[PDB]
Amino acid sequence: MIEKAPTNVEDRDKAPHLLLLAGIQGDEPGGFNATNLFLMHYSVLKGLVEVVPVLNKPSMLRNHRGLYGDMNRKFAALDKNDPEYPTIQEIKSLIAKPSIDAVLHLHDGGGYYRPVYVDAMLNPKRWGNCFIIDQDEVKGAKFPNLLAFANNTIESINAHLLHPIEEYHLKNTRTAQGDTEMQKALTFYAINQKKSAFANEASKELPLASRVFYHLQAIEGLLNQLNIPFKRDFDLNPNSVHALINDKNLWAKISSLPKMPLFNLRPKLNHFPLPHNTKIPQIPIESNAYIVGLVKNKQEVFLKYGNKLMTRLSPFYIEFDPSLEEVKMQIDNKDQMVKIGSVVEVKESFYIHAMDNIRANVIGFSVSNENKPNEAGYTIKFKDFQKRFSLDKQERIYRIEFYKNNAFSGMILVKFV
Ligand SMILES: N[C@H](CCC[C@H](N)C(=O)O)C(=O)O
Ligand SMILES: [Ca+2]
Ligand SMILES: [Zn+2]
Ligand SMILES: [Zn+2]
Ligand SMILES: [Zn+2]
Ligand SMILES: [Zn+2]
Ligand SMILES: [Zn+2]
Ligand SMILES: [Zn+2]
Ligand SMILES: [Zn+2]
Repeated sequence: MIEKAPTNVEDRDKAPHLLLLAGIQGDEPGGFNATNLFLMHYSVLKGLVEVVPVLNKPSMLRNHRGLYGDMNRKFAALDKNDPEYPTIQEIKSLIAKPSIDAVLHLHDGGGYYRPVYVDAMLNPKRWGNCFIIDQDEVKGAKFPNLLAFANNTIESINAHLLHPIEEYHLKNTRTAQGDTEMQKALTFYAINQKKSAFANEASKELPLASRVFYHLQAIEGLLNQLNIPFKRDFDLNPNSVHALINDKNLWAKISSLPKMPLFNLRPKLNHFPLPHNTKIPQIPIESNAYIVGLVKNKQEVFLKYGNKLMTRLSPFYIEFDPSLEEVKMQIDNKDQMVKIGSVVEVKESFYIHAMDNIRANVIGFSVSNENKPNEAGYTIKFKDFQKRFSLDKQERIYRIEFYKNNAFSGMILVKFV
């Protein structure tokens, strides 16, 4: 759970409080790319929006809906030995908090919903491009009139239509009065705790940038009805949405290793160091996005950005000695100290100074065939590199690794501008 709040605490009580959820199935990327882009490029000026950007992370990592069955069918009867029993108990705690007024759950669904039959793709049994409620009202809620909030939200979405077929409509499922599937579902538990709950569906038949465009129009619409004010730093059209999701300024950081670009990496990275006696889900990880992770696949380890594969790691396990903090280096004529885990920019040349009990291996450069080398003490230029060992496709980024006895001591990266 991540909060999105005003930079000054005084404003938190000044507007209502929304709970925003997505990723309860791992194969619905419109939903969790939208929660991600909201977290990165928007600001909430009054009130609060709490976000769980992906509820079932093990499944998002395996591009699979469910893994332990459906998570959106486990809010009623549930055996105490079920594997996700602890996780739904926590989600139930989040919904039931006093300070939460409203809930929005984001989905991607098949076809295009219509309130009457038209053909196989367009009918009341489909889920795509609609906005959803359990009941027309909820006696006891702060905002009890579900039906009106929905209709004004839909009006807003339709003023910005790309093409005529994507038009939005309302869908009421009348949950308390018949169908037993929605009785086991998330929003029905939420109205039983007297909260106003909603769902948005975008059609699985659209390219990713269009699905996200509509998930963002829906959020922008609902926040307007609740009077939670906001600001974004970009123009909302499909071309601009495509350019923020595929942004060349995105990064990820594994354990104590340095920051790496997300896009334009090589497909496979070899002899990549990782800590021993530590199961893969326990290895720390960081990014300027909220949907990044690691997952074990036979012998390799995969780096994921939502459902996109960004590179395959071929690892090797070794103790991580934390003793070494910094290293001395010359860059474009000037001597300086550089901390373990940095990135540095070079126009012409660099040089590494030697150390006690520490060994250094510049990956892509070599001076002999001895397989545990020490390449401290050489003046090195761009033309001295074997370009195939670069970390990127543009052939400008290279690794430097440090060792002591049988232990890994740290990494640094160089970038040729
Ligand atoms: N395709 C979805 C519809 C979303 C239902 C909504 N009430 C929620 O789960 O919050 C499903 O079959 O569950
Ligand atoms: Ca080397
Ligand atoms: Zn921005
Ligand atoms: Zn049992
Ligand atoms: Zn779904
Ligand atoms: Zn219509
Ligand atoms: Zn795209
Ligand atoms: Zn392999
Ligand atoms: Zn020296």
